Amino acid sequence: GYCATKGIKCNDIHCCSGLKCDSKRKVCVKG
Repeated sequence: GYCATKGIKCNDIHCCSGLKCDSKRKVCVKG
């Protein structure tokens, strides 16, 4: 469907298979 891509907050939403959820910046980053 549509996950949280780079630059998108991951405080709750998860990123698509291939991205990491930066718990430090509360956002998705490159894997």
